[PDB]
Amino acid sequence: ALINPQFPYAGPVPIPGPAPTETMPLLNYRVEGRIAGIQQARQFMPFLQGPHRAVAEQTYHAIGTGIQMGQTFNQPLINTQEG
Amino acid sequence: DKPIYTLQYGNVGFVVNPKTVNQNARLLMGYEYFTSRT
Repeated sequence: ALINPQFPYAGPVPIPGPAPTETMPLLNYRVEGRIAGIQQARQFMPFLQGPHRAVAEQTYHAIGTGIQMGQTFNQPLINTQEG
Repeated sequence: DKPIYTLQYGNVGFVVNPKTVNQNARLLMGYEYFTSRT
């Protein structure tokens, strides 16, 4: 702010002001609020809580069976070298 | 890969069972073989 003498800035907005209204009042709000609809315990989703496999491992079962059977052919006898 | 070798599995033979046999018929045998330290 600058004040300049001799033209000085009025020393106030004075008493000639026009009170325009008495509408100043905010009427307090008084209220009762009830949000009470029956609630049912459940919601349907496509899927909740699953941690789906991105790849599975290979998996398997097992079997064996049979017996011990055989047809054989042997090497001929040979002269013994030494000993 | 598995050469015929008697003494490894008894005598072995090459077999031909002919359907027709003309006069003077015969089998001409050709062999390729190794004969090592033994």
